Amino acid sequence: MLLKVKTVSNKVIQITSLTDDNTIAELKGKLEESEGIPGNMIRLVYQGKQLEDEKRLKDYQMSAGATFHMVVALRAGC
Repeated sequence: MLLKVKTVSNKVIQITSLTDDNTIAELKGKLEESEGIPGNMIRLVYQGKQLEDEKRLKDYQMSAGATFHMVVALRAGC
């Protein structure tokens, strides 16, 4: 339900309303769509674990798990 996502850019966001269909996929998809394009990897680590998209609804049973997003884009910027 409620999860705190923090990117490598020091962007922490605490929300109190998570879905049960995608949960993580919806959050990551909303961030990429908001900026228009994906940063690069857009991968977060849950409890030291990677890949949580498969745990969409499974993540809805948490409602109290810290999330950390990682985005590394050093390809080009001009």
